[PDB]
Amino acid sequence: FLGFLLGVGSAIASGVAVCKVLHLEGEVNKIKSALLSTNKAVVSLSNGVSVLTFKVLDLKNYIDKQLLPILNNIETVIEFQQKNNRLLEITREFSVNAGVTTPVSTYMLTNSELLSLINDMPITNDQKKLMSNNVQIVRQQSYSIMCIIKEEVLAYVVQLPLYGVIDTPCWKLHTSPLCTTNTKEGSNICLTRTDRGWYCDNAGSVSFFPQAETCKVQSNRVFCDTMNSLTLPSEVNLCNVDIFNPKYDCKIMTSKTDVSSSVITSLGAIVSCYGKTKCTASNKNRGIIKTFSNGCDYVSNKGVDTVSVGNTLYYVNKQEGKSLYVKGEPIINFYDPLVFPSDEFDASISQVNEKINQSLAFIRKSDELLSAIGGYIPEAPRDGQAYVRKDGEWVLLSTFL
Amino acid sequence: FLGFLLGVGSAIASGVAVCKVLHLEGEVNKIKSALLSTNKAVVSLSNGVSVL
Amino acid sequence: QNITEEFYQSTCSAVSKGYLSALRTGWYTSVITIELSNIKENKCTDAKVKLIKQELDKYKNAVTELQLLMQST
Amino acid sequence: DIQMTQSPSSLSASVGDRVTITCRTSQDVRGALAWYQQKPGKAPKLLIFDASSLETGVPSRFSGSGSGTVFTLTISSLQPEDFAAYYCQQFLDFPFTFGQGTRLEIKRTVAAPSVFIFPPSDEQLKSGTASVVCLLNNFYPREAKVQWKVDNALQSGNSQESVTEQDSKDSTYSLSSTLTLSKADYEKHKVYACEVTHQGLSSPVTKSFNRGE
Amino acid sequence: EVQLVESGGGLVRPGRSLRLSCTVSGFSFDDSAMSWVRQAPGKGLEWISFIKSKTYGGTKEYAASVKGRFTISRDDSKNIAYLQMNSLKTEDTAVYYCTRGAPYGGNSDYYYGLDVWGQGTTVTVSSASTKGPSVFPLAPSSKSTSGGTAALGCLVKDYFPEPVTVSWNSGALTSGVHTFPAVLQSSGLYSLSSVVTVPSSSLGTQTYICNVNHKPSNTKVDKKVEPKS
Ligand SMILES: *[C@@H]1O[C@H](CO)[C@@H](O[C@@H]2O[C@H](CO)[C@@H](O[C@@H]3O[C@H](CO)[C@@H](O)[C@H](O[C@H]4O[C@H](CO)[C@@H](O)[C@H](O)[C@@H]4O)[C@@H]3O)[C@H](O)[C@H]2NC(C)=O)[C@H](O)[C@H]1NC(C)=O
Repeated sequence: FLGFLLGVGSAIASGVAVCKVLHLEGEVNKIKSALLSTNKAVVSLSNGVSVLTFKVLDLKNYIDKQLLPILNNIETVIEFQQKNNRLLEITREFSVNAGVTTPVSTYMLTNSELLSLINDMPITNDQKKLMSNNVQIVRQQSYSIMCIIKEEVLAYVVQLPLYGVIDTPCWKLHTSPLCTTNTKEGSNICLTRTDRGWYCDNAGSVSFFPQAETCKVQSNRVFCDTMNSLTLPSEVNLCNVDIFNPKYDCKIMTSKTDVSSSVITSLGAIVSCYGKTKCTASNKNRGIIKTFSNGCDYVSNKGVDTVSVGNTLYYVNKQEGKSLYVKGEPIINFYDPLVFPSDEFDASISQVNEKINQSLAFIRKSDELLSAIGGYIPEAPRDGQAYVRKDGEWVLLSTFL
Repeated sequence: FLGFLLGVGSAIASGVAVCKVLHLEGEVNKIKSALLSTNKAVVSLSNGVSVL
Repeated sequence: QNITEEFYQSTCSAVSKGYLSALRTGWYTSVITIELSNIKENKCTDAKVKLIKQELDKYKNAVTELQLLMQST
Repeated sequence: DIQMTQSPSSLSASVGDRVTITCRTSQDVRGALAWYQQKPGKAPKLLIFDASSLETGVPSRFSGSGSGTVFTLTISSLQPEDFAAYYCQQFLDFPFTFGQGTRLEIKRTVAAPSVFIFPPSDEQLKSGTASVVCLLNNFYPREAKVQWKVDNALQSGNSQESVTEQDSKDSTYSLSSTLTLSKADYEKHKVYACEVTHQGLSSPVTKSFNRGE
Repeated sequence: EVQLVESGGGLVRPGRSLRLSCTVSGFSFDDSAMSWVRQAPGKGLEWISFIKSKTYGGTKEYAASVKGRFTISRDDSKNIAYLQMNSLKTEDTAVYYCTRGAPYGGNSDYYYGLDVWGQGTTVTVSSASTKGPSVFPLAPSSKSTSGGTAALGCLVKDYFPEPVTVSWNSGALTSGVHTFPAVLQSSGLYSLSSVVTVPSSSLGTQTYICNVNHKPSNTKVDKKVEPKS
């Protein structure tokens, strides 16, 4: 929702940095000589940076050794195909994706090879455990930049993620429009929290991810990306328990579009049922168990299987957990619909209150000057004769006598 | 254009529900015993919902 | 584990607490290599040689396509 | 009201066995069945709601199934903690009537009871009443039949039984049947007998005494 | 955190009145619905009453067994739920539990179970007065003790109300002791028996004394059990 407030970064900028280093003369030979004995090695390049190195396929020691003397049984044909197919598929994946592929496919790096790279990675055992149990997610957060094909090796860099922040508390915020419930059509006003998305504690502050679609979830673990995040103060959490706190100005979005919708949460469902829309919450055995009244309400997944709003049927998540309903007056009722700023996107609580004070200011001040600025006498008619003051008008003085 | 006015839903919620039902004990054996003869069958799970 | 959730009627919102972090903070680069063989041409009309020859053609065309791809970063 | 009927009322099983309790209803409750666990004296605990949905904090060995009229509660691998009482409850409409209940006991090898009889004390006879006590000590299973015979005439409507809980060490029961008579009625006859019938004994044992010895 | 404490039980004459009070602490009382379920001694669970939340009216639903006699109510101002018991019978003697009805969602007028349970309060309805017990020995025979292992005991008769503590030899004898549960007699008074198995060879020599302590009447009785004649 607030994804526009994020910055713009270059993702593979690090890998490309290593990539251009391999273009230098002799740099590839250091790797070829390091991997001449074993299949995995550590190489410190010219710029001093140390990188892991891996040889996954050796067609040289096959074509030049097992295949060349015949060219100088049928099984040898199939054996070649099995050895060559990977080189073909790696080629195909590159030739489409313009040299940069993500996620890293199994052809580019098998699970055994990826677990080997994680095992030799220079980080803690906790990170090794995390990356080893969630290799599918690590693949989705990794890149494969094709570098060089120099005499006589093929090379591509696999840009792997480093999880510097682990085991800190996270929480996901879901929001939905909060409108009034009048009978007239255009008479309602609406308000919605825009800060929805993922939040995680990080270095005494909070990392906020407005595009929760980019954060991947496995069990209760959340793999987010700091590149598309925001570093907010710790006080941001107050917006959930006290939206009108002065120490943090919570962001909202105003409108007049009272449409009915539903937001499926992790353990329940929010239903904003406005207008003549019929919204229900149903159970797979009992049937309809709740008919929502006009307004924004909530229903937990404890015993509910479906939630229907209008012509839309949502299936709620059947995850195990305790859901608590916190009572409270909808804050939209705290506003007067006659001075409510209805065109606000990048807004906040204080911006709306200040536009209301400003809109209210001009009326009380215009009345404070104009009412009454007619308590004074105007200018007499500007003709030749003189005019005296009588009642509310300028009487011709010549009438005396 | 008005895509922001839309709600937020979980797409795979139903399939994942059936998935969590399939983790239960004996649930897989009912399927393996049902398909021991033919390749296609209709099976009613523990919660009564019938699935292909 | 032990996951909770709260719904605030005052703001029409919900918070799903009880998750653990796994933030990607930095990058790590590793080099994967595939050693190739410098074969100039299939220097050689029975049944098995036809298959091995066109498979070598697949290999050479693959390295040629990778050479064209390498021409940009 | 909607009729609830649990089967069986009593169930004997060992640790690690797989047990299944059944709850039959009179109508289609639309999957509004609840399973509760009540240990003796303590408050019941909600185990299963809807049809198969598990309450938070309930182990994975508890399974709920069934639909319409027949509902089944299943315990996969029994543990010493699961031996208690289990009740089903309907939640279609009011009243939310409860089930019959199912006592879950520990299975043991058959043990014949030790039969004893105690005549009324002289201290009690001076007050006006007389209580003859028959004791069945340390037996299994629970079911046992006790008949009082006064001058070889079977009595009914004067005995009052009381049974102990399953022993936490040897898993045997103990029963005490008290025959209450008046001092005049007690001093009218001479032979008092307690006939015990139980599975472990091939023939019913009759322990008796005579007024005086 | 979540707690239901029912109070107000005890002794009450048949035909009198008694008001039970269930105090809720740990969650919002106004949003939740309360129910009363009792359990008679020796019998299963019996559903009694149910009061809905304020959101769904104030509808009190009773069971057939107590409809017209019992009345459920609630005071949201002090987070409490009452059960007014009028025209009490002897069958109403039971343990009364206070429960919370679980809505099918976060808030719904359809309930799937009884979420929270109180620990219960005991209600005894009997016309009988406070009375100490009479202890009589269940002595064996001095001529033909059977089996090698013999049993002897004490009969604690005619006392009110429950319960009594029975020990053997001031706490020294513990193995093989079975103090049976109390049984309510036709007179309205309780009566139990406490037996013990001892070797037959110790009957003529060893002294066995049962100690009965009855707190409601402050009665301590030590009865020595020895065989007849
Ligand atoms: C989330 O955290 C909870 C704790 O907050 C924790 O789950 C706990 O697991 C333990 C595992 O043993 C549970 O302990 C038992 O649960 C059974 C379930 O019926 C109870 O019957 C047990 O009670 C016994 O206590 C009596 C005392 O006299 C015994 O006589 C009798 O035999 C009873 O059986 C015992 O409590 C515990 O209940 C849960 N608690 C909760 C709140 O779930 C776990 O870390 C996380 N949950 C999960 C599902 O992983």
